[PDB]
Amino acid sequence: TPEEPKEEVTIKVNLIFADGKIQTAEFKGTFEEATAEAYRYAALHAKVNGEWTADLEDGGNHMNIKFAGK
Amino acid sequence: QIQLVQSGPELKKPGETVKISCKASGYTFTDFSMHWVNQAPGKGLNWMGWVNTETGEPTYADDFKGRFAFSLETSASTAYLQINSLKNEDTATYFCARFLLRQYFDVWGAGTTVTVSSAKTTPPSVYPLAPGSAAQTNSMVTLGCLVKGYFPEPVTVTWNSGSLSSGVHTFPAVLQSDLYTLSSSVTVPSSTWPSETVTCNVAHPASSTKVDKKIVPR
Amino acid sequence: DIVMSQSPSSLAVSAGEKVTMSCKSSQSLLNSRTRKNYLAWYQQKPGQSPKVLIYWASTRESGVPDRFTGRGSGTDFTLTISSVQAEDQAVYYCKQAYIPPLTFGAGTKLELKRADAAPTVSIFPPSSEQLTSGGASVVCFLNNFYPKDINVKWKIDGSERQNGVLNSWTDQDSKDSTYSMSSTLTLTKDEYERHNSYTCEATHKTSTSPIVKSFNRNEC
Amino acid sequence: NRRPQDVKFPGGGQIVGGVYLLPRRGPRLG
Repeated sequence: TPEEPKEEVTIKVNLIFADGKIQTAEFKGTFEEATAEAYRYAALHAKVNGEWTADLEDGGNHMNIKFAGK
Repeated sequence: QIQLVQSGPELKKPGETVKISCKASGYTFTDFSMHWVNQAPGKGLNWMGWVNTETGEPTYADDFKGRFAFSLETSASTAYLQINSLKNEDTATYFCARFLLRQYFDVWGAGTTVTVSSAKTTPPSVYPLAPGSAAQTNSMVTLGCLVKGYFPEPVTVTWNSGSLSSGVHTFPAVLQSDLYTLSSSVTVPSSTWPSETVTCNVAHPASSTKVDKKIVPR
Repeated sequence: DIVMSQSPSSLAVSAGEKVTMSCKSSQSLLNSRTRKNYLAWYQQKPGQSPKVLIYWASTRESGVPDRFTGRGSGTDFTLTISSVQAEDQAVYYCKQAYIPPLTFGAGTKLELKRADAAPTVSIFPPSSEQLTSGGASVVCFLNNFYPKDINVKWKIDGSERQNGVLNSWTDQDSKDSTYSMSSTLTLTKDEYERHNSYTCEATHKTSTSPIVKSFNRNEC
Repeated sequence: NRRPQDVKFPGGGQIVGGVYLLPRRGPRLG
């Protein structure tokens, strides 16, 4: 155990598609690695749902993600 | 059918040893490597290791080296998972899965859930929750059943011996002062109650008890 | 040791929509020779054991909907359940078996979304049996509601009680995809009979006014 | 892991680990 302080957290996320649908998701882990883990997922999706954008909030904690579509 | 049948729930105190089993039925217990996976309460699964069912040779993972022992009784198409000097951390449930050369588990067993603790086994008092002397009718009545004050965590619950499965909500156990509590509710048509009878079959494999409380009106 | 990382953790999608899960590995899981990737997808419902879905990172196990699809290779794999249904609620795991020890991701929970339902509340007084032994517990059943978030309260003769109540919640229903919670108020018979009205209040997203089930001991 | 203490080369029957496999072209003990 690397020890020394630095916890984990929950990143609430809205997945809003161009098609008008909505999916939810949570990414748990270390702030940096999770917010990223998230971007990654979002990226991983834009693959078939269009480029993505976002409006972070709650200090990056809560996150919304629109997928431009195609 | 191809299937694996494990031993019952076990409750041992810290330091005590335990041996759970995995009976192999449906195939040739000597053609596939049998593995043992564990799941800490609320956690994910973890590969412990595996026994060669043709050589006996057991391979163990590091996280589970020392204190754990795989073996088998070839003559009985059975494999055994032993754990010595038990710790509270060791509490969880253990599975045993048949493994293929295609590298995956095509068949598991219900898993044996062992719970380490100092508390003593105690039967679960079971009480019938029937709608008191009130409420209209709305042609839909919700019955109850309250299991309580027992220990060794697992206490499976069903209604009318399983015949009643729809509309059933059996809630998770809940520990308070070394004693758990669990409720379960059925919701049958008014027309079927008190017309036909409804009883909750509740078992507790440790106190070796079992109660079939029939729910009667008030 | 090959380290498996699954994304996301939880994931809520409505029935009919196709969901997508990712599973990355510490290193390559491709056997250059057999030319096969050793990653399998397991689905495990509440209380059950795991259930193999896909192996060889792509090949779908026998007896499985073409709805579940496994793509990937090397370190980047993903599971895609097309047209999602309530019968799919579980935790999905990807296990690598390329090189021991075998490893699983942390699991990705797949919940389902639906129309906000109002909880149907029921109340039950202490049974003759229990009372028979100086014990009294009142139970309320907030059943089949949505979303899963809900708050409960207990009042003994208009007064609010906090001590003695134990709460439980159930996993999403394998049928309606709703939720059920159970609150039970325990106390002594020496207490229960000193007070008359017992009522539990459920406050849900489907309203500003709580659902209120009550009974009066001087009438049972 | 086979059985006589050593760590690599013969074997092939009841295997655990895809990297150890080779394409179907032999009998063995499993």
